[PDB]
Amino acid sequence: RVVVLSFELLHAPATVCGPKKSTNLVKNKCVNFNFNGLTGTGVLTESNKK
Amino acid sequence: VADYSVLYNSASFSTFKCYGVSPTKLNDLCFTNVYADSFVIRGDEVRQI
Amino acid sequence: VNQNAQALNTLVKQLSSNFGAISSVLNDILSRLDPPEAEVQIDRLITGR
Repeated sequence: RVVVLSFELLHAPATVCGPKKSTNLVKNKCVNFNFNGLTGTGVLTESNKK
Repeated sequence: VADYSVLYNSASFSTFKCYGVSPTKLNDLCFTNVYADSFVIRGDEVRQI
Repeated sequence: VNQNAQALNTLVKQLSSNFGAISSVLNDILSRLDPPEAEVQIDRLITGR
Protein backbone atom coordinates (compact mmCIF):
# COMPACT_ATOMS: atom_id res chain seq x y z
CA ARG A 1 0.00 0.00 0.00
CA VAL A 2 1.50 3.30 -1.18
CA VAL A 3 0.34 6.57 0.39
CA VAL A 4 1.66 9.83 -1.04
CA LEU A 5 0.69 13.35 0.05
CA SER A 6 0.32 15.90 -2.76
CA PHE A 7 1.06 19.41 -1.42
CA GLU A 8 -0.03 22.79 -2.81
CA LEU A 9 1.37 26.03 -1.34
CA LEU A 10 -1.23 28.83 -1.35
CA HIS A 11 -2.17 31.93 0.66
CA ALA A 12 -4.86 30.28 2.82
CA PRO A 13 -4.29 30.56 6.60
CA ALA A 14 -3.04 27.65 8.71
CA THR A 15 -4.39 27.56 12.27
CA VAL A 16 -2.13 24.91 13.90
CA CYS A 17 1.66 25.16 14.18
CA GLY A 18 3.85 23.11 16.51
CA PRO A 19 3.47 22.37 20.21
CA LYS A 20 3.90 26.05 21.15
CA LYS A 21 1.08 28.47 20.34
CA SER A 22 0.85 32.04 21.66
CA THR A 23 4.43 33.45 21.92
CA ASN A 24 3.06 36.79 23.19
CA LEU A 25 3.57 39.71 20.82
CA VAL A 26 6.42 42.19 21.28
CA LYS A 27 6.16 45.31 19.14
CA ASN A 28 8.44 48.28 18.30
CA LYS A 29 11.49 45.96 18.18
CA CYS A 30 13.44 43.91 15.66
CA VAL A 31 12.22 40.29 15.88
CA ASN A 32 11.89 37.12 13.81
CA PHE A 33 8.18 36.71 13.03
CA ASN A 34 6.21 33.82 11.53
CA PHE A 35 2.60 34.80 10.73
CA ASN A 36 0.20 32.58 8.70
CA GLY A 37 3.16 30.60 7.37
CA LEU A 38 5.12 33.71 6.28
CA THR A 39 8.57 33.75 7.88
CA GLY A 40 10.56 36.98 7.97
CA THR A 41 12.59 39.38 10.08
CA GLY A 42 11.47 42.94 10.75
CA VAL A 43 10.17 45.54 13.16
CA LEU A 44 6.51 45.13 14.14
CA THR A 45 4.72 48.47 14.51
CA GLU A 46 1.18 49.84 14.45
CA SER A 47 -0.02 51.84 11.45
CA ASN A 48 -3.27 53.45 10.33
CA LYS A 49 -3.65 51.21 7.26
CA LYS A 50 -7.22 49.93 6.89
CA VAL B 1 0.43 20.46 11.18
CA ALA B 2 -1.08 17.00 10.78
CA ASP B 3 -0.20 15.11 13.98
CA TYR B 4 2.92 15.31 16.15
CA SER B 5 1.70 12.91 18.85
CA VAL B 6 1.77 9.61 16.93
CA LEU B 7 4.87 9.23 14.75
CA TYR B 8 5.75 5.81 13.33
CA ASN B 9 8.37 7.29 10.97
CA SER B 10 11.31 6.02 13.09
CA ALA B 11 12.18 2.31 12.51
CA SER B 12 8.61 1.07 13.12
CA PHE B 13 7.95 -0.54 9.70
CA SER B 14 9.64 -2.73 7.10
CA THR B 15 10.92 -0.30 4.46
CA PHE B 16 11.46 3.48 4.53
CA LYS B 17 12.38 5.37 1.37
CA CYS B 18 12.04 9.09 2.03
CA TYR B 19 12.90 12.29 0.24
CA GLY B 20 13.35 15.70 1.83
CA VAL B 21 12.44 15.65 5.52
CA SER B 22 10.74 13.08 7.76
CA PRO B 23 7.22 13.56 9.24
CA THR B 24 8.87 14.62 12.53
CA LYS B 25 10.36 17.66 10.75
CA LEU B 26 7.06 18.56 9.01
CA ASN B 27 5.98 20.44 12.18
CA ASP B 28 7.97 23.52 11.07
CA LEU B 29 6.63 23.58 7.48
CA CYS B 30 3.25 25.19 6.79
CA PHE B 31 1.29 24.10 3.72
CA THR B 32 -2.31 24.73 2.64
CA ASN B 33 -4.02 21.58 1.33
CA VAL B 34 -3.27 17.90 2.01
CA TYR B 35 -4.58 15.13 -0.26
CA ALA B 36 -3.91 11.62 1.06
CA ASP B 37 -4.03 9.15 -1.84
CA SER B 38 -4.27 5.43 -1.09
CA PHE B 39 -3.59 2.70 -3.65
CA VAL B 40 -2.09 -0.79 -3.90
CA ILE B 41 0.65 -1.74 -6.38
CA ARG B 42 2.85 -4.76 -7.11
CA GLY B 43 6.44 -5.52 -6.16
CA ASP B 44 8.09 -4.45 -9.41
CA GLU B 45 6.03 -1.23 -9.58
CA VAL B 46 7.76 0.31 -6.53
CA ARG B 47 10.67 1.60 -8.65
CA GLN B 48 8.23 3.38 -11.00
CA ILE B 49 7.16 5.81 -8.25
CA VAL C 1 16.69 61.00 -12.14
CA ASN C 2 14.30 58.64 -14.00
CA GLN C 3 17.23 56.44 -15.12
CA ASN C 4 18.44 56.36 -11.51
CA ALA C 5 14.95 55.54 -10.23
CA GLN C 6 14.38 52.89 -12.89
CA ALA C 7 17.83 51.41 -12.16
CA LEU C 8 17.10 51.03 -8.47
CA ASN C 9 13.58 49.82 -9.32
CA THR C 10 14.86 47.15 -11.75
CA LEU C 11 17.51 46.21 -9.16
CA VAL C 12 14.86 45.58 -6.53
CA LYS C 13 12.30 43.84 -8.80
CA GLN C 14 14.89 41.33 -10.07
CA LEU C 15 15.12 40.06 -6.46
CA SER C 16 11.57 38.74 -6.82
CA SER C 17 12.39 36.59 -9.85
CA ASN C 18 13.15 32.97 -8.96
CA PHE C 19 16.02 32.56 -11.52
CA GLY C 20 15.23 28.84 -11.96
CA ALA C 21 14.54 28.03 -8.29
CA ILE C 22 11.37 27.06 -6.43
CA SER C 23 10.80 30.44 -4.80
CA SER C 24 12.51 33.80 -4.49
CA VAL C 25 12.35 33.83 -0.70
CA LEU C 26 15.04 31.79 1.02
CA ASN C 27 12.71 30.87 3.89
CA ASP C 28 10.55 28.65 1.67
CA ILE C 29 13.56 26.64 0.48
CA LEU C 30 15.25 26.52 3.90
CA SER C 31 11.99 25.58 5.61
CA ARG C 32 11.54 22.56 3.33
CA LEU C 33 14.71 20.97 1.96
CA ASP C 34 17.62 19.58 3.95
CA PRO C 35 20.95 21.48 3.63
CA PRO C 36 22.52 18.94 1.17
CA GLU C 37 19.73 18.89 -1.44
CA ALA C 38 19.14 22.59 -0.77
CA GLU C 39 22.71 23.73 -1.60
CA VAL C 40 22.31 23.15 -5.35
CA GLN C 41 19.16 25.27 -5.61
CA ILE C 42 20.42 28.06 -3.35
CA ASP C 43 23.72 28.17 -5.31
CA ARG C 44 21.78 28.49 -8.57
CA LEU C 45 19.69 31.30 -7.05
CA ILE C 46 22.74 33.20 -5.71
CA THR C 47 24.58 32.83 -9.04
CA GLY C 48 21.56 34.30 -10.83
CA ARG C 49 21.19 37.22 -8.41
